[PDB]
Amino acid sequence: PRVQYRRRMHYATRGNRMKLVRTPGNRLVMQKRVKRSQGPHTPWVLGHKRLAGTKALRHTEARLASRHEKSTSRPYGGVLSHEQVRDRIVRAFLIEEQRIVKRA
Amino acid sequence: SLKLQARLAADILRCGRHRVWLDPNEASEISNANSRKSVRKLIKDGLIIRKPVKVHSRSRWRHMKEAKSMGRHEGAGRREGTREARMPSKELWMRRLRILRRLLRKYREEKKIDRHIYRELYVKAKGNVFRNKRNLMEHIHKVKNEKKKE
Amino acid sequence: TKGTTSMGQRHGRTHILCRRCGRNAYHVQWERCAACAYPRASRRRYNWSVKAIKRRRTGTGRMRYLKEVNRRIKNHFKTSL
Amino acid sequence: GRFKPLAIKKKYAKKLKQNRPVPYWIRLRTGNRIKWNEKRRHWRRTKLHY
RNA sequence: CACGUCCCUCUCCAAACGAGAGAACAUGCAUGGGCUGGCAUGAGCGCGUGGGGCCCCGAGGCGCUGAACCUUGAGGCCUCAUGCUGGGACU
RNA sequence: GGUAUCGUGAGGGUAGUACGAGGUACUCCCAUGCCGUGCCUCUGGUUUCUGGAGUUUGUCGAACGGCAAGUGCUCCGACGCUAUCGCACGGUGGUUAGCCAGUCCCAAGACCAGAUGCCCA
RNA sequence: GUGGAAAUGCGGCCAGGUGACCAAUCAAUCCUCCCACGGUGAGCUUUCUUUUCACCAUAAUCCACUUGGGCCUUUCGAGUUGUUCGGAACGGGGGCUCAAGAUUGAAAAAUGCAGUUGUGAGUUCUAUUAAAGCAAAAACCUGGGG
RNA sequence: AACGUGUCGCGAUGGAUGACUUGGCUUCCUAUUUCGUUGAAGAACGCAGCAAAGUGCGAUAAGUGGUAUCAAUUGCAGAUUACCGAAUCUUUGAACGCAAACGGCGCAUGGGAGAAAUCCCCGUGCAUGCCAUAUUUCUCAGUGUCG
RNA sequence: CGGCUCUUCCUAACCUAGCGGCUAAGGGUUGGAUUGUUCACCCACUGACAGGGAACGUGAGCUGGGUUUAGACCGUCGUGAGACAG
RNA sequence: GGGUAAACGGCAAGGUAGCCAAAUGCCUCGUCUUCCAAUUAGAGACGCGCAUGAAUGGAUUAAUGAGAUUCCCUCUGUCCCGAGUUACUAUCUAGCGAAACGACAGUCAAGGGAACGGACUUGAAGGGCUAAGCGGGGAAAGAAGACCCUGUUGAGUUUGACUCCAGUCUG
RNA sequence: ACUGCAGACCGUACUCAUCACCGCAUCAGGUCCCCAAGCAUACAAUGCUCUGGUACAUAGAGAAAGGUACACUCAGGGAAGUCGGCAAAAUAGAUGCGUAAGUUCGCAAGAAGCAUUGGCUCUGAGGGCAACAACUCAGAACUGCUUACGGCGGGGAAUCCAACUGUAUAAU
RNA sequence: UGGUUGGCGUAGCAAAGAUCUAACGGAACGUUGGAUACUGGAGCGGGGAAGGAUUUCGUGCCAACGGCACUCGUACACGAGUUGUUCGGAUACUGAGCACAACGUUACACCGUUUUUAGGAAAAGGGGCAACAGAGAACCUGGGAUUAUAUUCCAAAAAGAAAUUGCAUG
RNA sequence: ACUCGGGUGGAGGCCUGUAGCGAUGCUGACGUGCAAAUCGCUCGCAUGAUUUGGGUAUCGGAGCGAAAGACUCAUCGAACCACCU
Ligand SMILES: [Mg+2]
Ligand SMILES: [Mg+2]
Ligand SMILES: [Mg+2]
Ligand SMILES: [Mg+2]
Ligand SMILES: [Mg+2]
Ligand SMILES: [Mg+2]
Ligand SMILES: [Mg+2]
Ligand SMILES: [Mg+2]
Ligand SMILES: [Mg+2]
Ligand SMILES: [Mg+2]
Ligand SMILES: [Mg+2]
Ligand SMILES: [Mg+2]
Ligand SMILES: [Mg+2]
Ligand SMILES: [Mg+2]
Ligand SMILES: [Mg+2]
Ligand SMILES: [Mg+2]
Ligand SMILES: [Mg+2]
Ligand SMILES: [Mg+2]
Ligand SMILES: [Mg+2]
Ligand SMILES: [Mg+2]
Ligand SMILES: [Mg+2]
Ligand SMILES: [Mg+2]
Ligand SMILES: [Mg+2]
Ligand SMILES: [Mg+2]
Ligand SMILES: [Mg+2]
Ligand SMILES: [Mg+2]
Ligand SMILES: [Mg+2]
Ligand SMILES: [Mg+2]
Ligand SMILES: [Mg+2]
Ligand SMILES: [Mg+2]
Ligand SMILES: [Mg+2]
Ligand SMILES: [Mg+2]
Ligand SMILES: [Mg+2]
Ligand SMILES: [Mg+2]
Ligand SMILES: [Mg+2]
Ligand SMILES: [Mg+2]
Ligand SMILES: [Mg+2]
Ligand SMILES: [Mg+2]
Ligand SMILES: [Mg+2]
Ligand SMILES: [Mg+2]
Ligand SMILES: [Zn+2]
Repeated sequence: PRVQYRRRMHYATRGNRMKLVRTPGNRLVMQKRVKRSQGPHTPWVLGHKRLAGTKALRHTEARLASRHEKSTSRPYGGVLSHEQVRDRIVRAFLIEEQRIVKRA
Repeated sequence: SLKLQARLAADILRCGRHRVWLDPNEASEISNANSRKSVRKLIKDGLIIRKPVKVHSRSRWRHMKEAKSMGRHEGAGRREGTREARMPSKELWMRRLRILRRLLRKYREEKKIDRHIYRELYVKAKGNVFRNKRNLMEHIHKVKNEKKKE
Repeated sequence: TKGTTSMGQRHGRTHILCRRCGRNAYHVQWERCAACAYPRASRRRYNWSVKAIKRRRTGTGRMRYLKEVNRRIKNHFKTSL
Repeated sequence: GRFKPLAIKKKYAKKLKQNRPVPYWIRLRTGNRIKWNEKRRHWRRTKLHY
């Protein structure tokens, strides 16, 4: 069993990964291995971490995914880690409370 | 000149030309087999046959694979490779240390041994102060009876 | 290895056919023609090479319309109503 | 390889059906001059580099 | 056409090829045998590291076994034994 | 006139050399070196008798037998070829060491009426 | 819109993300290979050979649902083959979630094949030098706000 | 003898020569003589009953139409020649809707087929610059000038 | 240039031969260290280690060490590019 | 007029530290020592250095080097001194089939001569045709000598050659 | 959710190489990518093998000299050869020992240098998961050697130069 | 410039190990069987890029060509052959880059910037291009489907199973 | 005071050596060749200043050069084409 490419492209680049596959017909057949992307992340300046409620959908299928598959139902849900939201909810509240005090 | 059918037989026998067998004695009936469908009739009909792949036995090897188990063919003259190529030091260290880290981890789980001594030995296991499992197996026994006395 | 062994080193094309002249003179990397000077509107034409001016001047082709308008000037553009 | 602009395929297509022996009956005309095709091409010789 | 020479064919003291030497139904060729040599104890069956449950597995060893094989072929010997046996060119 | 055989030998080539020891200061000895001409009994070298054996990896299901490794590799190895690495041999006469002749080598375009055998339709 | 104490589950503009970027290694599957077993076919068969060889296949798509990581919660050790880590929350119990993966099944035995699983190995894919720090962008996504 | 040499006779190879010449060269002349955004020249691709090239032509494709002319064309088959008004004139090309190793892609307009509209084909327009004009006098911009 | 290789010829003869310096070209005239060499000088042998010619014998025989073009280095010369039979 | 040499350079100054017959030393194979039976070599010293020497860098350097060089051990056909075997060639055949070169040819000795003849003079040979070698000669072929010189010929480079032209700066 | 219709353009053969490209050629040269078995082995070295491919490289006969070789062997000597150890030979794997000067303390170093190594029948060691899996190392007897594949460093002492790896006159 | 020549049937056609056999074919090298080797997975393997562009395939042919031969050929002649909603490409990314426009410069645009002293929106920074190895990218197998194409062909039980885009439909 | 064992780890324009990139030697083959620069063995680098495809940019009184006047399509101390000629 030696295999050859089936899609018109023939280079071992990262976007052209292939999977060897024994078939029902007992052929051994290369198949395109999907170009998996890492999923949604909290922003790079906030340490760039993978989000919890969100799937690493390729945008090729992200359009067809349910909205909540790419988010949590929290404010900034598809954008920020829960701690990052809570950092703000505190920082919004506490900073305004000092400003409200600087009028006195 | 049935070179076409042999092209065809090889394709529909799903093999190489080397294996397909066109019957020498009936070249003419083979000779008028223009279509793959004609040749498939010749394949069931026995004029064309696929030969078995030429044998490549492992019996010499399996008999050798017995003797190697019994330590035959092992010594200095039979070794091309450096002792490290022939069996890596990193391979032994991993196995040695995965084994130690696991046994320390098995006792800590059943608490045959204190969560204290586990560091005491997890960290000595990493400095190969323990040659084997049963070296650590007895050290855990003797690092522990020292405690049993008090 | 500047000879036959470096002839194997040469693999590309400098020129593909031109959209105008049809010459294999379209430098694909500098998208222009060495012959017609295409895409420049005015076609390449040098007096130091009249063997080439002659080679591609009018009458070199069908003169597809020019035959029609020549016939007409000869006939005073005579016309049916 | 596979790649061809159709414009190149039309040209090799052009030269391909142009690559034919002269019709037999053309040689039998009065005042005929042609015998062999003087513009026969062979892929292994003249190259239509397109 | 005579005598004969030559070719084809066979042999080799000859030999790049020609030439040479020979043969020419001849132990000539062929196998076989015997011999002279070579190697070095065949295949095959029938003491032993230990091992496995009296036998089995066991490298090696022993015995038959100076055996087995090879020995004229770019061309050892023996007639020892059997086997197989002219055409063309030229004058 | 063929064919064949034995010879002739004009002409041409041409070679032996050195050292030492003995013996008695010539003769006479005896070895060797070199040269030369061979030869292969012996001794060495050479092996594609891939002869016989051993042996390594691959391989033939295995033993046997092989096979592949461009002769797999190691040992022995006849025939043969060959070595001053073996061995044999290297001669005279006449003239002035030379030189010539001979021995030695090619020898009739040296055209041999030398001989000879056979047949000469 | 909505469940959940939580991690989170289900149902114009603006900012962020995917795109998106590393040798290796480790691990999982993949694959190939080997072995064991079992079947099936073939082959060897002077002798020997419960034997040698071959084959024993499982597509995308979908549906139900172990390893690595992140996190929630609750009440000196932890950790790797390895240069770590911990009150800025370690470990333990329960939970969440991602990424692979497994198995259940649909496909799908009406196919393949020809007259079986499992087990081992390899492959596969998913720090260092640095005065070197190792593309962009559409598409798309999610949000904040409306 | 042989080879080789040489003469001659034939023959081959060769293609001179001579004759030929619908070609060239040179000179001279004539005129209602001078392309193109109304798409030129060039390039491409095509079109014949058998047609590769050349020529002719352009999906109306070795031609349509007008005219004269006549009985052919002619390899075979099958039932023209000459000129010029009407047209036809595919992809391109200054090339111009945007591109272009893409027979790609537009926007607008009308058509078509079609179809359970979306798709699909088609026509026409759609480059830039500049001049004119807004003839029922377009819409505007300027802390230009004023009012 | 040299060597190597091979042959050959000469003699104002080194050895050998015959004489008593003369005749004598017959046959022979070594192996090495240094250096491209020739040459020289050395070591050893030797009966001796003679001198020469052959297009300074011999490159479609070789070798290519010398000479040796372009590269480069040094010294000297040159303002420099560059020169040097260094 | 001043400054500058890790500007060009020198050794105005007179070669310092160093290092050498060195890839730099003519003389020269220097001299001494060491290496060998023997050494124009090498190493090590020496330094009247033709003509060493300091970022035209000096010296010294472990590691590195298909760098130069000397020697050593091992090793061997390098050699003494060649022999044998192989396989492909060559050789012979079937098929196929060039090229270079080509005035004409083509045995020598002497001679003379454009001063080293295959043609001439005088001698000496030589029947013809072959096959395989061979490499002496054919001053064999190769290319209008890359050397050298010439030409009121080139080009490249240089420059404080002549003539200039940009650039620069100044007015 | 579903269903209905529709889903247009061009590429698509073959090649990718000791005959399909470039090299005037079916030219021993050159030319990117992917898949890539078994055994020995450290191995993508090397040798060999199943599969897939080949059997295309003009052939024949025989085995002059001289050659070419990705062919060997050579007694005794051992570099005397030569300009020069050129070329050849030689070293060689692994293990255990041992390893000098000099040094920038990294090295030099695989320095150098000895040594053991086959076969066979055994032993020992080294793990997993619960309440069977490797295959290396080690040792031991017995026994064998013709020292018997492939592959695999020759070493040392010094001087010159350049510090090093690198680059670089394609074709002296 | 053409032709011809001697050399010459010569030099050679010696790199990569290799063929043998029978049967058949044929007018006389191929075909098949067997044997034998070779390649030896960094292959005289199976697919692609560039390049080539019909070499593909079948039948025939072997005049010429395949440096020997051919019955065979990548040669010759004739007839065939390449099938896509999903592969690749474009539609539809950006990149090193390029350059239209404008503007500027130039005796001259065939130059330069690449935004334009610049009113670039037609319903804050003009337009475009530039990657068949980058980004993007909805499809899989089975076939008894070919002489030659298949992730392209298959037919109502679509062998079938999907995903996907547009519109529309309940 | 921070040293001596042992492991770990996998560093380096590190080493041996494939592939690949070269190309030292034989001054080997060939040298009217397979080749208008090749063949053989040997050899050098082979984790890096590496090799390599595509694309793109820079050229003729110019380009580009770890610099050889090297390379710039078999052409380079000034490419090639045409022209003056
Ligand atoms: Mg060049
Ligand atoms: Mg290139
Ligand atoms: Mg093309
Ligand atoms: Mg006989
Ligand atoms: Mg599946
Ligand atoms: Mg036509
Ligand atoms: Mg346009
Ligand atoms: Mg001379
Ligand atoms: Mg000569
Ligand atoms: Mg000295
Ligand atoms: Mg100086
Ligand atoms: Mg270096
Ligand atoms: Mg001259
Ligand atoms: Mg003058
Ligand atoms: Mg002048
Ligand atoms: Mg294909
Ligand atoms: Mg390929
Ligand atoms: Mg070609
Ligand atoms: Mg291997
Ligand atoms: Mg290999
Ligand atoms: Mg010897
Ligand atoms: Mg020597
Ligand atoms: Mg010597
Ligand atoms: Mg000597
Ligand atoms: Mg050597
Ligand atoms: Mg030390
Ligand atoms: Mg250096
Ligand atoms: Mg060079
Ligand atoms: Mg011949
Ligand atoms: Mg093989
Ligand atoms: Mg074909
Ligand atoms: Mg054809
Ligand atoms: Mg850009
Ligand atoms: Mg684009
Ligand atoms: Mg891509
Ligand atoms: Mg696509
Ligand atoms: Mg196919
Ligand atoms: Mg390295
Ligand atoms: Mg090295
Ligand atoms: Mg220079
Ligand atoms: Zn053009």
